Amino acid sequence: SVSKANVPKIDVSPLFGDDQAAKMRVAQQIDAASRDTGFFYAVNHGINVQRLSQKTKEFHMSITPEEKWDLAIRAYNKEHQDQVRAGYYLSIPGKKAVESFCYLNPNFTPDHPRIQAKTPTHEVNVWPDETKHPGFQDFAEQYYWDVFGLSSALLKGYALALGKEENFFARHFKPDDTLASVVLIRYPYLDPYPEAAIKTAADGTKLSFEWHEDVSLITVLYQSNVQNLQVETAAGYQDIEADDTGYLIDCGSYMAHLTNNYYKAPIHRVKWVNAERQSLPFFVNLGYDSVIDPFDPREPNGKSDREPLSYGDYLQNGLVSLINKNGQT
Ligand SMILES: CC(C)[C@@H](NC(=O)[C@H](CS)NC(=O)CCC[C@H](N)C(=O)O)C(=O)O
Ligand SMILES: [Fe+3]
Repeated sequence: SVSKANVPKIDVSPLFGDDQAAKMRVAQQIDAASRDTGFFYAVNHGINVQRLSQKTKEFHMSITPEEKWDLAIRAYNKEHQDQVRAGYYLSIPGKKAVESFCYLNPNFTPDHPRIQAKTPTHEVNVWPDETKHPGFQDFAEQYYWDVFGLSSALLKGYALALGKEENFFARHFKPDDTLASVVLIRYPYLDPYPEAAIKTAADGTKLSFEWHEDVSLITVLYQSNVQNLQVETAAGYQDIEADDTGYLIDCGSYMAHLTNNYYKAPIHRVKWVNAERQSLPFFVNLGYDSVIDPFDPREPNGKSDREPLSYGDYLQNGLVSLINKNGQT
């Protein structure tokens, strides 16, 4: 009935080092995975994912409805017109099980020129009361830069895998302007589970989130140990096995655009599973004005006539389109 995706485990630790041949061997594995199912697990990544999951669980399980309204994005609180991305994403008991908290670049302050300029997709993060959530903001901001660092190394692997110099992507991935986001998603156990929160796929599978390509350059995802993701292949959807020690990596549609679809953005979905679990993506977005010139690694001259795409416009459109297609999360 349902087969299992080949998701290789790639030791990415050489990407933090200066052994250039070893980096090329990592890049080959990234190339192979990106041309197959489009997913791999980054292992030996150096991030303390036990603390990540512990601190995230403490937050999800202690925040109150009052705090959720106070932090809610505009979709749940009309008072918060500036919160299109960052803030709390409320569940709706009986209708919607998932809930989450999204935050952006901590360097987006009122001082920041993009905030001053009111450029779309830039927002100042909102946070709960420190005394009610001691150490949470400090943990979350540290994690942002921890996973930023891992992502910068992965981008070197992707650049080398495509035959470019290692900073081809990472040079656009900067702490002062990155539009990257962290989302701390809670998927709850519920008995009874609300039928309204379960979607039925065309092929009959019960889903929590429908098929989509990622709005990102790449996505760097930690999940707890409950299998749920499926990737689409020509022979149908295949189960991605869980690994709560590694990061699940895949290309987003910005990468597919700039590589002339040589590295596709894999289509994937979330199966419905009645289990308490965590889904913690880091979406590797560039700066608002970042443009990468497309190329076609299939051609000798590498030439593409695809239009260079400004990352900010891509992100603003992608996030709205994803809400329209797959629902406000
Ligand atoms: C693990 C993923 C598939 C996760 N889904 C997701 O994160 C889905 C699909 S990639 N992503 C989104 O809704 C986009 C959130 C963007 C964020 N608010 C921002 O402003 O940057 C899940 O578990 O549902
Ligand atoms: Fe996704």
